[PDB]
Amino acid sequence: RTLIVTTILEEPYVMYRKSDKPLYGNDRFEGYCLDLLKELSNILGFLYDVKLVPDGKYGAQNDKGEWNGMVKELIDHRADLAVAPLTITYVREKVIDFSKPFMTLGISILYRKGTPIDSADDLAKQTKIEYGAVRDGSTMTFFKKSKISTYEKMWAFMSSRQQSALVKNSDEGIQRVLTTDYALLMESTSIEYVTQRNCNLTQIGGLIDSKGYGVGTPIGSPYRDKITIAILQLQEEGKLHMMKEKWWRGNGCP
Amino acid sequence: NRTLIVTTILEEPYVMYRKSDKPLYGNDRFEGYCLDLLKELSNILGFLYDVKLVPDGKYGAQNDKGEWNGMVKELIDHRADLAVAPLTITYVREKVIDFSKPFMTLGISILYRKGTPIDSADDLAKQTKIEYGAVRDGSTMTFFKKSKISTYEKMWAFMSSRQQSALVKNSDEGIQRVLTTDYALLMESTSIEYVTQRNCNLTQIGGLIDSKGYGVGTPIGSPYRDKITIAILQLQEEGKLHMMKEKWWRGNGCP
Ligand SMILES: N[C@@H](Cc1cc(Cl)c([N+](=O)[O-])cc1CCC(=O)O)C(=O)O
Ligand SMILES: N[C@@H](Cc1cc(Cl)c([N+](=O)[O-])cc1CCC(=O)O)C(=O)O
Ligand SMILES: [Cl-]
Repeated sequence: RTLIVTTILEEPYVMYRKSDKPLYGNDRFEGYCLDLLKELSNILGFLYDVKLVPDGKYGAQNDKGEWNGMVKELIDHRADLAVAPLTITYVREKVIDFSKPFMTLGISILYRKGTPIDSADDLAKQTKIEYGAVRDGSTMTFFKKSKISTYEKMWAFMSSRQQSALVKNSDEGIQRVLTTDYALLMESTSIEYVTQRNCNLTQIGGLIDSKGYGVGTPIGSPYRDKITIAILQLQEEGKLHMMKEKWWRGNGCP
Repeated sequence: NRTLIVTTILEEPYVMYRKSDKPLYGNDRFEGYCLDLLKELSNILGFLYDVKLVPDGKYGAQNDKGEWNGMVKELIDHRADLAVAPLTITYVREKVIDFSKPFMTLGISILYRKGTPIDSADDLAKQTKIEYGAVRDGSTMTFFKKSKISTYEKMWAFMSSRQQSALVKNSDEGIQRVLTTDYALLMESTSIEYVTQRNCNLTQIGGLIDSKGYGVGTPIGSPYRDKITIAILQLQEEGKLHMMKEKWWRGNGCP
């Protein structure tokens, strides 16, 4: 009856706690998602064991059909819940049962300060500034699948030259923005996070799409609806808003 | 394939009587954002449907005895297969019906006249000269009624005083009350956008007080809920929902 929770290291949602001594079990971790999981477990009355997804991926398909990451963990019933910044997409929703979103966001642009660039359109209609995304997350998958003129055009640039405009993780993307003439396409809530800790960076433009993070469960899970209900309540009570502010504060930038 | 019964409610610009010089029949009677959404869903999922106005003309709330009414009750009692309307996904409602994921996201905000120094809910809550309220026994009102958040608790107490006279019968009345008197209406943000496109002396004050969505309602256990959620997710990603909103919201301009 103790639930297995699959998740992934991603600041500030899930991080190894800083410690002078070895930590064990759930105490090894901290972050927004750990806080959310505590609230959920209290409300619904379950125990849980947090387990990092072994392959270190969120979840995508390969050339012919097979899934990986936390999405596959759910499909195989190697996990009961996935509590991470896991984007609710229709392709994923076809293979797992997502709760309703605990956070809403969209793709936006991370870039250095001091430029005239103001929108995705600006990037798309030029080639002097490089731009790209982290591989195999919902962000790359968005551009790859898009039939929307500008984003289709952006994908062609991004996917060209054996995908040299893409990066392996957000941290590398961030360093690339800091060091070179490069703009990173990134989920807005992570842009918010980073820009309040590094005053040299800023968001460019608004959100190019709209979507949410949801708790994942296997198709047919009896916990999904209960989790949705708890989330809706936590949102209404202002507790999700408080949780976000707790983890996003950072040092602060103008 | 059995034709689905879709309960809904007249609410501009989601669901409206179409303008015709001759009598209209069946689904052709109505138009609006929700009709377009419904047409997309039926094409994608391959179902036929009959649109039926909710007889009691209510969204869905509980009386003193916990009893539901409105489209919520229609779903619980299996008198409709789907509810396609600007129906707010709340935890209280989600307990008794099965909501699809939201086809539109929004929050409570403030509708008020341009030109005032008022900038937030907090500004309203700490004073008593400017009247403020919500649609009586509506979902926005219910948020305040139930809130344990200090500022919103304070607003509800003010709102609820004088046998709920700061509450208005409906949105239309609230709008006219904003236009005629010194009154601010707590209203769902997507409706504020609609109104301010057409009433150039009015504006939204401050940001969203909360965060929520409108979803398609289905009875608990419905086979259609997850299929619809999947269809909505896809329409959203494809940008079709945004186009649909643009279509119905765009006004003639404020020069
Ligand atoms: N939400 C993504 C996973 C993800 C989450 C976060 Cl929180 C960040 N990030 O902190 O910049 C990055 C990514 C992966 C790049 C992406 O797709 O945005 C998914 O569901 O695949
Ligand atoms: N979303 C509300 C129904 C509703 C929808 C709209 Cl679209 C408007 N409106 O145009 O101002 C009003 C209302 C009811 C007043 C309210 O709850 O604010 C519910 O789910 O009960
Ligand atoms: Cl759902």
